[PDB]
Amino acid sequence: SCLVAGPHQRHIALSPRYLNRKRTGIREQLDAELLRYSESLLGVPIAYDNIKVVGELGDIYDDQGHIHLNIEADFVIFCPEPGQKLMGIVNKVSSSHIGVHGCFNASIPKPEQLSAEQWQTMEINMGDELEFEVFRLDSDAAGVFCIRGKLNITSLQ
Amino acid sequence: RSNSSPLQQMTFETSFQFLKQATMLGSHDELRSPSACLVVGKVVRGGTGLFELKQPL
Amino acid sequence: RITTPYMTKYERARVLGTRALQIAMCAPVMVELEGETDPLLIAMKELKARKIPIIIRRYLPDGSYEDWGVDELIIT
Amino acid sequence: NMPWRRLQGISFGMYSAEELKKLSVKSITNPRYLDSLGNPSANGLYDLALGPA
Repeated sequence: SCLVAGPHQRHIALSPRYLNRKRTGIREQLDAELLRYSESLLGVPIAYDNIKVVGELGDIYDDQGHIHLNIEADFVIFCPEPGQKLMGIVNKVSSSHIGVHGCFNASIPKPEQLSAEQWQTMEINMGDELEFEVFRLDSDAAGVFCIRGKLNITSLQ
Repeated sequence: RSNSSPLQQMTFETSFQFLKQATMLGSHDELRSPSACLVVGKVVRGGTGLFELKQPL
Repeated sequence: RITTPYMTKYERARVLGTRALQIAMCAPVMVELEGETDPLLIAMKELKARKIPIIIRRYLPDGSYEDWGVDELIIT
Repeated sequence: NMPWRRLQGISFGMYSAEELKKLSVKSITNPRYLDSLGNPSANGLYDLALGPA
């Protein structure tokens, strides 16, 4: 189960426009800008910030107008990681690849299946000629985290 | 020479002797003089810069 | 708790400057401005009404500090 | 949006001579630095790995 919770401290610089309305502004752009976008600091899709609080006070720094402060936030995260056998939606069968929950996109480059199974253009048949186009074995351990629309490269061996 | 600021003391005179000294001694600078504060782009530690403002949340 | 109760002129200058730089960045003005376009005039209007939620953090020469409120400070 | 990070202290010491290495993009060997027409001669003082002048 991808269930994850990570308590992390972030640094956020709030504009003086969001003084009376901080909780509104602490999220408007400074936290809602990487909404479930791959994180490299901890390997995290940021689902949503459940709570964003400040321990005490804010430090306006000399000429700068912004108010800098610290945000202790729990990121509820879905972590499919190496060591897991996940599922995948089978929609389109290709030689290049085989493209969960309608939002997690997964990939399967060519030489990642059992080579005992030979393919036909319209649909592919596996060992015992049993057609499987459904949530089934998908074990991803090589993961892209760079491209805007990231990937989830799944395996079955 | 009896001064605790290498960045000062080299903005005055004989800057290369005071740099050689500060270098062979590992001399540390605290960025509290006006000269050391204007060399590294800080706000001087007197007059208007002597306190914080600490906007409360 | 031991420093002077009044607001030094340098503190007034920096507080006005910071409040003005805040007002100019679209901050709410708690002073009911009356047609003036200068953020510094507005900051003075706010300082005269005792509406500035800033905390002057006076530093002593050994690192120890004292946090005063701009409201709890005798403006001359 | 400024860097936000400030300096507390500056110390002057001597570089190891072995850490200056890896602080070096390439070794220069060609004496004549000015090209026939005024451009940078490769491997000279003015080079295109030591930055665009």
